[PDB]
Amino acid sequence: APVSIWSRVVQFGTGWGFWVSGHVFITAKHVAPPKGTEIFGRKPGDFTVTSSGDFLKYYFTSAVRPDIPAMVLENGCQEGVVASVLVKRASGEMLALAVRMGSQAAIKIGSAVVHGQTGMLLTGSNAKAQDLGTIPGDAGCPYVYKKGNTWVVIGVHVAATRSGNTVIAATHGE
Repeated sequence: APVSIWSRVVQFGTGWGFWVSGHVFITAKHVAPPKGTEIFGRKPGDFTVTSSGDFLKYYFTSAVRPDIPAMVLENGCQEGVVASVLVKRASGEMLALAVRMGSQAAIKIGSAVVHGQTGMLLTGSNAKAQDLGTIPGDAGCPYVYKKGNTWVVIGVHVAATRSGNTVIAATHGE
């Protein structure tokens, strides 16, 4: 009966994004298509767009996906929480990566300080040797966890370190 969580993750621009609800879609700003692109067969004027750092939210005034009930969105989680990154690949593969969430920490470079949260993959020290870490292009995939019985989404993937153990999620509530 209930909608799979994976079905909320869809391809978008040069990465992916997540239906929080029937009206709300989120992604990483740096993978999105240009301002004024028709998306999901919608014109500009059918939606409003808000962004904090590399977090990007579309709100469609008329629901795009009535089938999908609203999920609690949060601005990160308590540190130490084990969340999952729901990574889809263009091959079709779906990889849920366990990640221990670190501290809310904000850096690309100086004078362009974007905000998010780090975590370490629980996939081990040699995640990229195993084809079990992320790649750029997984950007936009969601980070989620289960608080009690309730599911909640906390951010979207932006990047990983060279040796892929540390990952970075963009956050906010909007």
